[PDB]
Amino acid sequence: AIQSQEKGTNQLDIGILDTGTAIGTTQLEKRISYRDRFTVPEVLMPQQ
Amino acid sequence: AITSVDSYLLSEIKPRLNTVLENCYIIDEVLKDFDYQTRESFKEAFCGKNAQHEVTVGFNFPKFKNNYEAHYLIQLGQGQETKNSLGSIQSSYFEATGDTLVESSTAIREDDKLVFTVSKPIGELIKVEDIEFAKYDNLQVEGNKVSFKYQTNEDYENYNANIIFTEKKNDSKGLVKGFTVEEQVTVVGLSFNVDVARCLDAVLKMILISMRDSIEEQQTFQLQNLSFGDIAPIIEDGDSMIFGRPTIIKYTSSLDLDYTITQDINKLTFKERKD
Repeated sequence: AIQSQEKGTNQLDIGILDTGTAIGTTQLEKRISYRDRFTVPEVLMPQQ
Repeated sequence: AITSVDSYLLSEIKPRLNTVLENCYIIDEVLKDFDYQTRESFKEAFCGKNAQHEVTVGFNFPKFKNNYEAHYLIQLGQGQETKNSLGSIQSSYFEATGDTLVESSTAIREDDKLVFTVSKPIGELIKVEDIEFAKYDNLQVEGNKVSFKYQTNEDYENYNANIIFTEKKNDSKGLVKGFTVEEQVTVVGLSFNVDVARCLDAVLKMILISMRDSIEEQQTFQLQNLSFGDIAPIIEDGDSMIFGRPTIIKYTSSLDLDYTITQDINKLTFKERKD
C-alpha cells in the first residue's frame, strides 16, 4: 500500500530535478532495508 | 568588440574535449597520477570513439535536464575594471580590421612571382611560417593574396605553408576607445560518483593549459588565474547526492569600440599677412 505519492520538482542552476516523496505500508513478517528498491510496472509516469 | 567570455569557453571546450576523450594515449598522460582502478573505469566509460557514455556541457538554469552522470556547468561570475588609459584610447588604425586568422595555403606559379591565396582579404599580414622575406623578394599583399618574387626561390613552386592574417573590412581609419576588464568565470563538474568528478576536473585543467596556446587566448584573453574550491555535495534532496568541485577562471581583456574619423586633411594653403 502506498499513500501521498508526490512529484516534488526543484528548478535549479544545474537544471530541473525531481525529488518525489511517498509513504508505504507493507505486509506482515517482511523486514525492509535502507535503500531497498520497489518498482510498479502497472503505473506509468509522463516525462518530457 | 565586447567579449563574451562564456561563449568563448564553450566554443573552445566542446571540440577540444571531444578530441581528448577520443584517444586513449593522451588520457593516460593526463591521468598518470591517479590509481589504476579509477583511471581505467573512467577510460572504460567515456574514452574512445566507441564510448557509449558521453560528456555534456551547458550553462546554468536550463529548463531541461542535464546528464548528471558527467557534465560541465558554467556560470558567468563577477567582473571588474582594473586599468585605464589616457582618453580611454587603446590603439589607432588606418584600416577597419576584424578578427585575426590562421590559414593554410600552397604557393602558385605566376610569371614574376609566387603567390598564396586566402579565403578573405589579407589586410594586415603578421607572419608566414618560417619565411624571412628579404627586400629583394619584394613581399607585397594584393586583395586576398600575398606575393613574393620568383627568382632565387624556384625550388618553392609547391611550398606548403601556414599564414597568419587579419580580416579587412574598410579603409575607414578610426580610433579605439575602451579599457581593460578583469573578469571571473566559474566552472564545475558534476556527478553522482566522486571519483568521476576528480578525473573530470583533471581533464579540464589540461585543456585550460592547451588553451594558453590558442590564437584567441594569446591575443584577447590573457593572464590566467585558476582557483579550485572544495569538493561539496551540490544536491542532497534525492536518492543520492551530486558531488562537484567548482573552479574559478580569471581573465584580462579589453572592452573596445571603434570611433571613425572623417576629418582627413588633404589640402594645405599658405597666405601671408596683408600688412
